Order: sequence, then C-alpha cells, then structure tokens
Amino acid sequence: LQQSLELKRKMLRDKQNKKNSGQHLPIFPAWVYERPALIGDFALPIGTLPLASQESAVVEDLLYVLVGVDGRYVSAQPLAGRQSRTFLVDPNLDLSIRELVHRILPVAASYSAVTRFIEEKSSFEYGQVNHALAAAMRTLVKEHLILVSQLEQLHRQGLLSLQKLWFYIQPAMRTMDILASLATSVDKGECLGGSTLSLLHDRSFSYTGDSQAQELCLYLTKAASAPYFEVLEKWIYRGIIHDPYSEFMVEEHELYWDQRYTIVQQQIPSFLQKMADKILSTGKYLNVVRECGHDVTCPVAKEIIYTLKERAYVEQIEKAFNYASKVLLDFLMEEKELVAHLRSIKRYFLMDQGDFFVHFMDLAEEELRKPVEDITPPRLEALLELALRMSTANTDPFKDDLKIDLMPHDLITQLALSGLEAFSFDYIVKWPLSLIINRKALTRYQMLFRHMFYCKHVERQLCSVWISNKAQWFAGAFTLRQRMLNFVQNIQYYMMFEVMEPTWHILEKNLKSASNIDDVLGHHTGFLDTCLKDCMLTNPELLKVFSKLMSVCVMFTNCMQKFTQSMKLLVSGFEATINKFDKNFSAHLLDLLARLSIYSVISRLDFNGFYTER
Amino acid sequence: NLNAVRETMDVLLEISRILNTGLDMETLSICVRLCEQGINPEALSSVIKELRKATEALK
Amino acid sequence: SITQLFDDLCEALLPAANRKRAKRSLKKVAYNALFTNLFQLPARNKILMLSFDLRVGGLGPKADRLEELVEELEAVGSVLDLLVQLAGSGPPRDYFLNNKHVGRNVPYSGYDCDDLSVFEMDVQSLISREECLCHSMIQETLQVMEA
Repeated sequence: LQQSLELKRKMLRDKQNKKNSGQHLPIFPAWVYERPALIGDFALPIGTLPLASQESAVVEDLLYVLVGVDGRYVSAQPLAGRQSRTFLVDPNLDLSIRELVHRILPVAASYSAVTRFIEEKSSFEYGQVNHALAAAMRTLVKEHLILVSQLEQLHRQGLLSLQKLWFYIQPAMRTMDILASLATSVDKGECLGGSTLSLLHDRSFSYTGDSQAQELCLYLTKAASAPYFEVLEKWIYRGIIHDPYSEFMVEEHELYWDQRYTIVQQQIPSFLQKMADKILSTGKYLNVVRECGHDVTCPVAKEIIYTLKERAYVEQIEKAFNYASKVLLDFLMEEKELVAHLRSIKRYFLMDQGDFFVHFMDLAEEELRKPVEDITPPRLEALLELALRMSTANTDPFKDDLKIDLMPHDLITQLALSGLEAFSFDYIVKWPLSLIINRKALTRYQMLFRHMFYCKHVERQLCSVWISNKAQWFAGAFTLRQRMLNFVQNIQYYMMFEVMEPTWHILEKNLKSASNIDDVLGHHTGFLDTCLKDCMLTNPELLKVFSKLMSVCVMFTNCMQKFTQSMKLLVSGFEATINKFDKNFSAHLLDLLARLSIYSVISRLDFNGFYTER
Repeated sequence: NLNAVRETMDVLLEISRILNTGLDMETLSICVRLCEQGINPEALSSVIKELRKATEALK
Repeated sequence: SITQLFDDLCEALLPAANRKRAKRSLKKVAYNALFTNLFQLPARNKILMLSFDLRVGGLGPKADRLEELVEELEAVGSVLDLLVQLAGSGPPRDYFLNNKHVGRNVPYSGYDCDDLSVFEMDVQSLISREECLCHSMIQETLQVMEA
C-alpha cells in the first residue's frame, strides 16, 4: 500500500512549497502507520447446532465484526489495497441467515475505510481542515462501540434477535455511509483545504432532502470550518497571514501586487469566489497598513462562522473590506495621498508653474548647446536648485523630493546636446507610495512633460523673432512669425487648458471616495492615457509633419533671423531664406491644418476667415 | 492617574472573590462604571441574580 | 455611557456558543427586574456582618484579610453594596501554617491536638473528594451502556 506513502508526501509538499510561514514542519513517528491494532480492522462444529444456537451464535462474531475485529465463523480474507473491503463467510451456513449477514456487513466494510481514513489523514501531512474533520469523524466511532456494547448485553442475556439487530443498525448504516462518501471523495487523490470545501458546502445540499444526513453534514462542516476561518482572521483583521502551512488563499513573493500576493483559486471554498478578490485586496491593503507602522488591528474582528441557509457570515468580509481598505484609504488621504504630491507634479511636469522655466531658460543656455557626452548632472541639479530659488517656483515643499534626471531619446520612443532632447525630472518614490505614484508609471508622465516643455521651448525660439527685430521697415518675417505663432500658441492653449485640466479633474473628483487602490490605479491610468491622447501628435500617422514644421522654423527664428544680419543696426539672400522656408512651411502647414480639420482648435484657427487657403 | 483604577479593580476583584460572589472581571469592570452614574446597587443585584437563572434555562 | 452598559452586560451573562433574539429577551428580563424594583447602615457595617459569620466558621485569617483589604478604600460605598447583596451566589497547600518546628522565637504552648484533627480532616477531604469523583466517573460511561 504505497498510496498512503505517496499522497502523504504530495500533500505536505503542497503545504511546505509556497510558504515557510511557521518553522520546522513536523511529521509523525513512523510506528503509528504499521501496527494492525491502530487500524479499525484486524472453535465448535457450528453447522451441527440447532437454530437456538445458530441465530444467537452468529450475532456473536457478527457483533465482533461490527467493530474492527475478527469473527469466529464469519471472517475477513486479507486486505491488499482493495478498498471495497470484502468479507469471508463460512460454508455449511444457512442461506436464509446469510442474506441478512450480507445486509449488515457493508457496515464493517465502510467502517474499516472510515478508520483507515482516521489513522492516516489525521497526520501533519494533510492540513488543518483534515485535522479538525478527522476529529469529527473519530467522534462517532465510539457511539458505534456504545451501540455494539448495548447489543452485547442483550446478546449476553441471549434475548437478542437478528431482526431487532438489523432494525437498530439503520441510523448507523446511514450515518457512516454519509462519512464514507466524504472520506472516499477526499481519498480520491486529494482534498487539501479549500478543494475539500467544495464537498463541505456541496454535500450538504446533496443531502438537503434526506433530513438526517443534513445535520450530520452540518456537524462535519462545523468542525472543518474553524481552522480555515481561524487563519482567515490574519488577512481580514491583520497585516500578515499566519498560515502555518501553504494551504489557504494566498500565494506571495519576497520581491507589484501581482507579485506580492495572488489568489490560490481552488483553495477558496464553494462559497467565497465572489469574495476572493475582496479578501486578497483587503489582505494586500493590510500588508500596507503594517508596512507603514500605522495600526494593524481591527474593530469588526470576531469569529468567521459557518451556516448553510442563513449564510449572512459572508457579510463579515464586506464589513471588513469597508473597514480595512477604508482605513488604508484614510491614511492615503492625508499622507502618501494624491494631493500635495500631484500639485508638485502638476507644477513642474504639467508646467502649472509658468514662472519656473523662464528662469531655467534665462540660466541654462550654457547647457542648451554643447556637443554629445558632455553631460554634467551636478550642474543640472544646481541649475534646478537656483531656478527654483530665484523664481516663485522656490515655494513648494516637494521641490527637494524633486530631482533632475536624464532622458536618452528625442520623442523617437513613439512607434549632452543638453536639455532639448534629454531633460527629465523625478519626484522620488517611496516604497509605501510605489503602489500609486511610482517610477514605472511616471515614465508615461515624463513623455507628456517632454512634449509640454518642447513645444514651449520652440515657442521661446519663435519668441526670439520678436526680440531680434523689435531699416526697421520689413514685415514679411513678422507675418511669417504670425502665421507660426497663430498655430503654436493656440495649440499650447489647447494642450494646456483642455488636454490636462478636464481629464485631471475627471480623476481628481473621484479621490474623495474612490473605492480602492486598484480603482485609483484605474483612474490614474485612464487619466494619463486620455491626456496622452489629448496631445496633438499621439496618432499612428504621428503627425510627423509637426517636427518638420518646427524644424524649418527654428532655422528661421534663431539661426537666420538676427537683426537682418545686423543690417538695421539687402542682397536678397535674406529674403531667399524666407521664400524657401515659406515654400516648405506653407505646404507642411496646409497638410497639418488639414489634418487638424479631418481629425476643435481648427474652428478657431479659421474663425473670421484667417486665410482658409494658405 | 490611570493605574490607580486597575489596582482599584484588583481590590474590587479579590474582595468579590472572598465574598464568594459569582462575578468575573468583565462584569466587575462595568458594574463600578454603572455605580459612578448613581444607579441603585440593590436594583443591579436584582437583574444579575435573575439573568443567571435565565442563562441556565436556555439549555 | 449609560444604556450600552446594560447591553453588553447582557452579552457577558449570555453563555458562550441560538445566539440571536434571546439577547433581547434577557434585556427585557433585566429591564423588568430593574423597574419593578425601582418604583417600590453603611458599607463598613455591612461587611463586618459578613466578617463575623466567616470568623465563626473557621477561616479567621481570610476574614481578617477582608477587612484589611478594604480599610484601604478611604482615599465606592455603592460598589461594595453589590458584592454583599450578591455574596451568597458564587459557584460551589501551605507548610508554614500551623507548624511549631519552624520559625524563630516560637513561644511555649504544649499539645494543641485540635490543630492535628484539623490537619487530619484536610487529608480526609483529599481522599473523599477523589472517591466521589471516582463515583461520578464510573456511573457516567456505565449509564450509557445500561440505557
């Protein structure tokens, strides 16, 4: 019988494997598994005797064989696996007696199976649900012995009747047939913990009509519920689950949530699938409560307890979700919250501070020009620190949590040469905060900031036309600047008033009651994605034309447009650049504004009839 | 201040122990807080003696 | 607090596990008793009455403990009135005790002999309890056989 030695190893591995919570897992000393007396199973010429012997005589060894012991003319040919548990009856025995014997013997067979379940499955190798259930089913065996003794005293007086005996054993037969069904099912391969907790709901429904097997199955389930519910306390009311094994609810890793904690989906009972993410998210949240110091306890904490029809015990999980998720949130709405944190990120990355970067460009021109690999980050951090201080940008407290970082790619992530291609900022992460405001997500956020900085940087380039011509008679350069500025400022008003603030407020208002951290993460994703989409270029055609537009303009606005080669302070090579830039620009301008037509700003770019055809 | 109240509850335990009352530390702790509101102590004794009879009668 | 103290006192009196509406029934029993009574000799004297009839039964130092353990509350009269009016209700060793061979300056006395039949009745108690306990076990498992 190697099965009792192989399944044993699998089921304790299935408790040592995922978790080492609780040290040095025990195993029972070997001698328990191998004596025949720790199993509920084990001289006259009988056929010549009159019936006044026979009936009374056979109930003797039957009454022995009702218990796990040998008979005297009834017998048991040996077990070798063989879970039907056959019984041997003698020749020269009356066949009218024999059929009633065969009516009774299935008691002895199912009994031997029950008690073989007892010796084996009560061990450390099979999980706390099997421990408390094995206690429950070792209960009734003594009542069977009591019955046996109550029959034995009648037998000793010799008053006993086969028909009375048969009549009496009926609730016993029924009762241990109930157990044998659960036991033999758990004996089908395995039932670890929650996989059993199919049966412990489902078998009570399967017996709901019988009205004796029903309350029996309530008892068996009332026993088995307690240890599983007793560890359940430690993720519903506490920061870490004290599973002494690995047999309930959560896989977990040592390192985001998809790593930290994941449901063990058949180690959830017949009842709790719709509660499983409630529990798992709550446990995750309580881990944060603990992670942060905080307070790891619970005022709704009381025993989770089984009931079949009036199944209102599952609302304890809802009451706990509305305590424990909620108390984590009540932290995350006055510290590690979205509020002053997102005000700083809005101030710099979404450039709500429009008085910050005037300093940065008034300072960093020594950076904004030098060839490749000359990157100097302490100088950049000092430029940030000064451009902060001299401005009003100075005033917010998270400016010191802020940093200068570097980006390698000039928007070509879509599918030194300092600053213009390479700026980045970072409001630094904390691991408690990394469940919401986090670097891996702030990558997408830095792409929006690159665009908002770059577009206003080429606005500084275009604005250099104004200061570099205002001899003083020519206006073709300034109406060319007008044709560009009528676009680039009025994309920027859109990119700044419409792309962010509506979308941002769409998230912001939710923060007052947003159900849970994954909901907040969904809002944050949708917000950042919607803005991302509310930006001009973020299309599969990519509106790549805009880069060319801004390119030919930067050659105009800074690289040629310098006091008309100081003439005011006439060989037509000045005007030939305006003509060639106009020839590129006017056509690329047409395609871009046409695309802005076929894909609300365009309506105000036409308005009174501002060209309409370029 | 406060630990004077715990040791008060040690006096008011042990004397209730030698006066062989049926009481326990939860009921003692609340019965002093009822007495601090001025509630009649013989009236409290009348509810306590009858509630232990019903507590058994539920079996 | 006021009404909430009657609420959970009823829960303390209710036994450990139909754990549902009996919790209201018991509250009505409490209110009934409370208000049928309300509409119809200080504490130190009260306890001396109990001090005395302890001190006559035996158990004199316990009686001494009682009065010394509550002369200390001069720096709770209504609280004491609970314990005395509930006093009967409850549920039904030393070597230095009464031993002349130890301690320092023990004075002359000569044979007590009652302090020996005392000691001899204690040992009779510790055999008799464990005989009545053996009677209460043997009847238990034999009854379910005979029934």
